[PDB]
Amino acid sequence: IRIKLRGFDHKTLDASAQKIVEAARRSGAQVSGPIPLPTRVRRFTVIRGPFKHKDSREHFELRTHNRLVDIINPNRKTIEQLMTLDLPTGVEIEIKT
Amino acid sequence: GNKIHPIGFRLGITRDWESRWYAGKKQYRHLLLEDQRIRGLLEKELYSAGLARVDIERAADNVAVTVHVAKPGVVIGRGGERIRVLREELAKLTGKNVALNVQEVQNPNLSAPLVAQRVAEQIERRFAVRRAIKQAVQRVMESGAKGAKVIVSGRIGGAEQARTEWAAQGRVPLHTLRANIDYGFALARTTYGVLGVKAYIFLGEV
Amino acid sequence: ARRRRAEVRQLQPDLVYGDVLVTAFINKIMRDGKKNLAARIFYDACKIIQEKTGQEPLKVFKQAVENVKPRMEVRSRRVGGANYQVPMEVSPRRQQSLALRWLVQAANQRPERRAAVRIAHELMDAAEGKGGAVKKKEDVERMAEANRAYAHYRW
Amino acid sequence: SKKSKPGDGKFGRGVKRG
Amino acid sequence: WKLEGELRAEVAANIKRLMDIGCYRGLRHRRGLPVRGQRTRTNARTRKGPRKTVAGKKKAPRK
Amino acid sequence: GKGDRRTRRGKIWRGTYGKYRPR
Amino acid sequence: ARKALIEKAKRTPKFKVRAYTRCVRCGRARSVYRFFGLCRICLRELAHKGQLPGVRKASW
Amino acid sequence: PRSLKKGVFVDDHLLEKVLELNAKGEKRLIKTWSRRSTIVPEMVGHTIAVYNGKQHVPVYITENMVGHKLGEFAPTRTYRGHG
Amino acid sequence: EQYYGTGRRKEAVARVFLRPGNGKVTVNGQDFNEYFQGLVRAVAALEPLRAVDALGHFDAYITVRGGGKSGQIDAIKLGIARALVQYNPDYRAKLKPLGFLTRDARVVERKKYGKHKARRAPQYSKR
RNA sequence: AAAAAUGUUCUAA
RNA sequence: CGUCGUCAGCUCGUGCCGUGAGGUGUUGGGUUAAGUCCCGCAACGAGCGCAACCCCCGCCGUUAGUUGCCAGCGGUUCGGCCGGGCACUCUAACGGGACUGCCCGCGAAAGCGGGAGGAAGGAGGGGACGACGUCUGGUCAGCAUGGCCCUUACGGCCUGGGCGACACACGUGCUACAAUGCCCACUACAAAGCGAUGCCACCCGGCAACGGGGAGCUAAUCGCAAAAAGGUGGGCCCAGUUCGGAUUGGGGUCUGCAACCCGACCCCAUGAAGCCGGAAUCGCUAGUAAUCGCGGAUCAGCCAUGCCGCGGUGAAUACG
Ligand SMILES: [Mg+2]
Ligand SMILES: [Mg+2]
Ligand SMILES: [Mg+2]
Ligand SMILES: [Mg+2]
Ligand SMILES: [Mg+2]
Ligand SMILES: [Mg+2]
Ligand SMILES: [Mg+2]
Ligand SMILES: [Mg+2]
Ligand SMILES: [Mg+2]
Ligand SMILES: [Mg+2]
Ligand SMILES: [Mg+2]
Ligand SMILES: [Mg+2]
Ligand SMILES: [Mg+2]
Ligand SMILES: [Mg+2]
Ligand SMILES: [Mg+2]
Ligand SMILES: [Mg+2]
Ligand SMILES: [Mg+2]
Ligand SMILES: [Mg+2]
Ligand SMILES: [Mg+2]
Ligand SMILES: [Mg+2]
Ligand SMILES: [Mg+2]
Ligand SMILES: [Mg+2]
Ligand SMILES: [Mg+2]
Ligand SMILES: [Mg+2]
Ligand SMILES: [Mg+2]
Ligand SMILES: [Mg+2]
Ligand SMILES: [Mg+2]
Ligand SMILES: [Mg+2]
Ligand SMILES: [Mg+2]
Ligand SMILES: [Mg+2]
Ligand SMILES: [Mg+2]
Ligand SMILES: [Mg+2]
Ligand SMILES: [Mg+2]
Ligand SMILES: [Mg+2]
Ligand SMILES: [Mg+2]
Ligand SMILES: [Mg+2]
Ligand SMILES: [Mg+2]
Ligand SMILES: [Mg+2]
Ligand SMILES: [Mg+2]
Ligand SMILES: [Mg+2]
Ligand SMILES: [Mg+2]
Ligand SMILES: [Mg+2]
Ligand SMILES: [Mg+2]
Ligand SMILES: [Mg+2]
Ligand SMILES: [Mg+2]
Ligand SMILES: [Mg+2]
Ligand SMILES: [Mg+2]
Ligand SMILES: [Zn+2]
Repeated sequence: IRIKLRGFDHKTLDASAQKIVEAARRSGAQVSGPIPLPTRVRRFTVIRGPFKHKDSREHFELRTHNRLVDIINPNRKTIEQLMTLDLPTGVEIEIKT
Repeated sequence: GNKIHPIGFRLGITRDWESRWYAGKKQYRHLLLEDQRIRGLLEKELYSAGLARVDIERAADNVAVTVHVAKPGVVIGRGGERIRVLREELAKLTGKNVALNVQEVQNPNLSAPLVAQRVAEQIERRFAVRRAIKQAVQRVMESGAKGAKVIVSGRIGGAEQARTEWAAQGRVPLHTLRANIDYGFALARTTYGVLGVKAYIFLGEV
Repeated sequence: ARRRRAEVRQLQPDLVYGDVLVTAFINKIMRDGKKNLAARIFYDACKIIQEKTGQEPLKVFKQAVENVKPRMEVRSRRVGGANYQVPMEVSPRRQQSLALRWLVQAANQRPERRAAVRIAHELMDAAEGKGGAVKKKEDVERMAEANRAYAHYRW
Repeated sequence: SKKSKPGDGKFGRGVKRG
Repeated sequence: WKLEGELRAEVAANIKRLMDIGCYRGLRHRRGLPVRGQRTRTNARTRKGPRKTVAGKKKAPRK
Repeated sequence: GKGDRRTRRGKIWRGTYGKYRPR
Repeated sequence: ARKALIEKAKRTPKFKVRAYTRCVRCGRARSVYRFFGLCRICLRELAHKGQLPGVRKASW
Repeated sequence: PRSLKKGVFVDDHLLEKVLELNAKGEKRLIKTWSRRSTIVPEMVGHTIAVYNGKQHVPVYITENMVGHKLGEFAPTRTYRGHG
Repeated sequence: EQYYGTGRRKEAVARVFLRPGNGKVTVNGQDFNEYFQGLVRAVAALEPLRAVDALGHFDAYITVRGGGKSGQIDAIKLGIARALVQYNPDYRAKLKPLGFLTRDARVVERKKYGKHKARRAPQYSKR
């Protein structure tokens, strides 16, 4: 019984990790605290100017942060309760067995 | 030409994106297109209301556009009946349930995008370009702003020899990240060509 | 440097003879960063210097270095717009450097094919007084004794 | 007397045709 | 395998063949230019030979 | 050398494999 | 040769090989990033506005 | 060269123009834009006007020019030297 | 039983376990002298326990991952140097004046745009 | 206490 | 956007000086990487700059413990593989830590020399950040945009050609001229990234490029993957060579509607110039230069030896 979260903003990811792990801890017991998986960075290097000024670029990255959380003893008073949560917009959740 | 865009410089520190969503490599772009397409509609239609910031929020097949308009009465219409005509016309290209909030503007003379648009308007309306700069920067400071700067470029007065005119009050620490600097741009079309209007408001540090 | 004197790096003593002058030397043998290669070649010549002329290598090394240390050399000066050959005395640090530099250079001049044999042979000759590296040191000292007329131009 | 550079001898216009 | 003098002759007959049909590789063997698509603006000295330097366009004088 | 396609060295350079550098 | 080439790249071609990217913002044929559907310039424009989710001027 | 697991390439519209001619007792002068087409043994003794980007170069076809494309026999740059 | 120290140099991280015995040094299950065969700078990783005469007193069970053999060597030197003073702290004196307690943070300077390398710049010619 | 000549016309934005 | 130049500078409000332009302040002594700071002063303040706030790296803590880790006991086909465990390594968020804080010495002060604790010391290394302005600098071909111009054509579709030409000349590079090297076999140690008409394990065919089968992976799990210089061992013996791998002949493979012009790769053969480069000339002050390999964007493929990054090995020298 597992959940993994994804986001471009770690402040939203790290927050909704705790408010998830806690809610299962509410109707617990056993939850495996949020693990930070390594972040996957997609970089973009761009010529700074619109014309011909090759030796001047500017950088850009895209961080997809990764959190995994495990709930051990289901207790269907969270397999019910979790469905009603408050997850901000910059976050995607995959749930697993 | 040297200076960095002060908002792209503060993303993550003082400034939040105009789009909040994760999406994967396989369909990020397609969301970006709608995003750009959406704003086009609303800057095209809600310019008259004094548009300032289109925040676009996404969860899954339901999108949450949020307009920041100076006079929201020009948006809602006959009691939700203009908002409706576009709360619908948005889904006409959205395809998703396009939930559309309108948010008040705290003080328009503290929204750099607006100051720009208004100076741009005045120079599109044949006023004295030097005057409009010194006036806008005055109005902003009266509004408790801790510093404000405005910049015009192009053929001021239709003068053949293009020029750059600016004026600044208070203080504008562009090299400081903890400085909250609302920066907006407006573009001024005239019979003689185009002029660029840049407005910097120091809202204060954090 | 302009603002301040450069600081002399202290190198790590070598692992066999615990000597920094060995390190400086192995560092001069090294090209393209392949220090493990240059270590081998130096140490390998200590085998050849142990056998040939049975003596303690570290001593045959140190004596050859000392015998190459140049005490004089001309440098250029300017007075007016002159391009002078002013004899000056060599600082102890530079003394050591040029000597290590020339040793290696004379070594790669030598006609033997494998490197450590080239080193070992320029090292024996130079601790005895022959050797391309000693020719170069004496050449330097000769021209300095030559232009002693422009010594009052020293700084 | 057509599109871009080099010029075809008419003012403003070049040798390239469409 | 075939060798020293015979190989040379078969190599020769192939080149000889291409120039006879008048194909592209044949012409590049006639003019002694590259055959495998190399640039000839600035290289090809193996194929072209020593540099036959000629005069260049003159810069204008001031005044 | 690296320009020699017919060696383990030249295949490491052109990033290819073959008889002269298998996998 | 601009607009009729904005259209043509959209059209599905007579052959697979004739497909090519264009910036969807400005029409640029060159320097088009697949992830964004954008040329390297429009990329830098929309980025600095924060209109690009999660994208941030890197530094290290 | 083209993977011989696959065919030997002729545009199929120039080949048709030949076989017909073979049938009815050829030869008409054959013009075409398929420089990429291979010289095929059916072609030998015809003359195919090949396009060089400007003109249709007339090309006679002999048994020894068979492994080739037709474009090999109509060059596209007219050079004639410097001087 | 064991006295541990963590050692890092230049992307190389090493875990040293100091256990007393004859002298057996051992890295990732392979023998020490078998793991650094022919790498003449091997004996540097052991220099710490010469400075405190611990040479044959100990054995050492060591693990390394990251960087290369040399970075792993100066990692080990630091970890054992800390493992040692994590067996008694009086060893710190006479170990610090030989820099054994410090980690050199010399890292591979990143490449900058407009160069070939970190600071090696493209070749100039005015015209 | 100084090796070493020169910079076409109109315009200076 | 380039650039002067991350150079230390550019100004303003009021007061004062001058008929006026303008001056003062911003000069002066000392200091600093810095118009940094101190002291002095008809000036007293203030703004744009410098620094700082942001990011990576260096030490430590907390929070976590799977896909990551294996210290100690239990198994084990001997693979952290299974029991277990999260100590450690790491991973990724939040903190602590350095401030000339302390001691000595100089000094009016700011600071400066040196010392101790300390992972780290004088801004710890690196990045992001670029003043008022300059150059009628660059871009009307990314975009936007005034004015001028075309309208069965200066618009639009198509096939083919060209952008790849070659008496010549310059620039930035790749590979070398060899033995501190080249070659074969065997065996070690990275970091950062990419990967569901994708990465391809592994298995057979083929000298091979490849092909055919064929598991796993929505990826800290599965794959790209082997890093390479290195280390061990053998061969070459100073030769235009077992140095160099250009050129040309032949024979294949793959992507692709299609490789003539004009693709990459593979194998046989061929095996050029080049023996360290005239006048001249470039880069780099430390994990730097040099040398070694790896990855990514673009992308069917690729003319990439280019570019942007990544770690391995690791110097010399700075008197002035
Ligand atoms: Mg360049
Ligand atoms: Mg008009
Ligand atoms: Mg021309
Ligand atoms: Mg003409
Ligand atoms: Mg046309
Ligand atoms: Mg060509
Ligand atoms: Mg004249
Ligand atoms: Mg294409
Ligand atoms: Mg494209
Ligand atoms: Mg490196
Ligand atoms: Mg240049
Ligand atoms: Mg004179
Ligand atoms: Mg004259
Ligand atoms: Mg100045
Ligand atoms: Mg005044
Ligand atoms: Mg007065
Ligand atoms: Mg004044
Ligand atoms: Mg000044
Ligand atoms: Mg001044
Ligand atoms: Mg002044
Ligand atoms: Mg003055
Ligand atoms: Mg400075
Ligand atoms: Mg003063
Ligand atoms: Mg790290
Ligand atoms: Mg813990
Ligand atoms: Mg700054
Ligand atoms: Mg101009
Ligand atoms: Mg345009
Ligand atoms: Mg125009
Ligand atoms: Mg070209
Ligand atoms: Mg030349
Ligand atoms: Mg190149
Ligand atoms: Mg060159
Ligand atoms: Mg690869
Ligand atoms: Mg030969
Ligand atoms: Mg010769
Ligand atoms: Mg040979
Ligand atoms: Mg060879
Ligand atoms: Mg061939
Ligand atoms: Mg082709
Ligand atoms: Mg030779
Ligand atoms: Mg040279
Ligand atoms: Mg420097
Ligand atoms: Mg090399
Ligand atoms: Mg590459
Ligand atoms: Mg590619
Ligand atoms: Mg080519
Ligand atoms: Zn674009």
